Amino acid sequence: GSHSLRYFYTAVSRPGLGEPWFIIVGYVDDMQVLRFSSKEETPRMAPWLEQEEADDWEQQTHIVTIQGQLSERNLMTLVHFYNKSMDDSHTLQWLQDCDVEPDRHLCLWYNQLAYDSEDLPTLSENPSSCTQHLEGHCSDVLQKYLEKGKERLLRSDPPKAHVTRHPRPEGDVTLRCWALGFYPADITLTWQKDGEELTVEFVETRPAGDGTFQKWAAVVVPLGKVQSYTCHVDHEGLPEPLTLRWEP
Amino acid sequence: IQRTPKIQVYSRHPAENGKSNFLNCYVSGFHPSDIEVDLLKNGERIEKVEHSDLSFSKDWSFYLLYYTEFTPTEKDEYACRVNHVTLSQPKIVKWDRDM
Repeated sequence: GSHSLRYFYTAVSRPGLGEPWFIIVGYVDDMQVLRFSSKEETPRMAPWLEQEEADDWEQQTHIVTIQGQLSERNLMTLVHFYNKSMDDSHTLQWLQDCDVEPDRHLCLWYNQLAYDSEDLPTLSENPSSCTQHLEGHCSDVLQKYLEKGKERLLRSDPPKAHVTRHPRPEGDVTLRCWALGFYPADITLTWQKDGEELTVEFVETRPAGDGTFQKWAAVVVPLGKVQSYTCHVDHEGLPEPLTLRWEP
Repeated sequence: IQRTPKIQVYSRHPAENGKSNFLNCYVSGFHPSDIEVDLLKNGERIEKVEHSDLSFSKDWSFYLLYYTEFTPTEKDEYACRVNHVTLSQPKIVKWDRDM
C-alpha cells in the first residue's frame, strides 16, 4: 500500500497585455492538500491536517514559489521556439511527484511537461525511482503529510449504494445503480443477469464536493425481467462485495 | 488544439424537496482553461457560485467543479449553462432529479 504526492502546474500566456499567470495544486493520493496562485503570498493548506505550527511546509512553499516562477521563463521561450507568434494565448503544464513506500521499499519520480496540450521531451525516463531539489524530499514530505492528516489520507470510505427504477412508456424500464460517499476514487460497478456481465450506460466517477465521489451504471430492461438483474459494488473500503438487487 | 468540455449536472445528495444540499456542475475533457459556466434557477442565473481549483486530467484536459448549496423543490427547475471558445453557442444541460 504505497502513497502518492504529485504537484500540478498550469501557466497561461497573456500576449503583451500584462504577464502570464499560473496556479499549482498538491495532491496526496485522491486528496487535495495544497493550492497556490500567481503572486499569492502563501499556499493554501488543507485545514483538517495538523496545520503548520512548525510543520515544514516552509519546504514546500519555497520550492513552489521559485518553481512556479518558471512559467514566464519556460512558457515564453516555448512560444518563442515554436514560433506560434507570441500574439495568441498558449498554455504549458508541468507535473511532478512520486509514489513511495518504505516497508515495500521502492521509489518513483515523475516529471513531464506539455505545451498547449502536447507531450514535450524531458529526457530522464519514467520509472526512474528516487530517494535545492524537491525530487529528494518527495518520499519525506509524503511521509509527513500522512502524519498530519492520517484521518482523511489513511482512510478508506466505503460506498453507500441504492438503485432506482424508471419504467418508460415504450414498455422498457431503466435500472440505475448508484455509488456515493466513497474514498478513494477506485470502484468497480457492474450490472449482470444470472452471473453474466452485460457486455450498459454510465458516468465517469465525479466529485461530490467534500471529498467523496459518485457514479452510476445503467441499463434499459424489459419491465418483467428485472428481478434477474443485479448490480455489484466493490471498493477497498468494503468488507465484502456488494450485490444490491434493486435495494432490498 | 482546442478540446471541448463534457457537461454534467448533479446533486451532492439524493434530492428531496425541503432539505439543504449542493448543486454541482462538473466540466472536464476541455482545453484551453478559458471557460465560463453558470448555474441557472428556473432559467435565471444564480448569483453566488463557488468553484474548485484548476487541476488538469492525466491527459492534459482541464477539469473544474462549480457548485452552490440549494434546497431542491419538486417544481423549481435547475440547469447548467456553459460556454467555451469551441462551441458555436452556449450549451444548456438540464438537471435530472433522478440522475
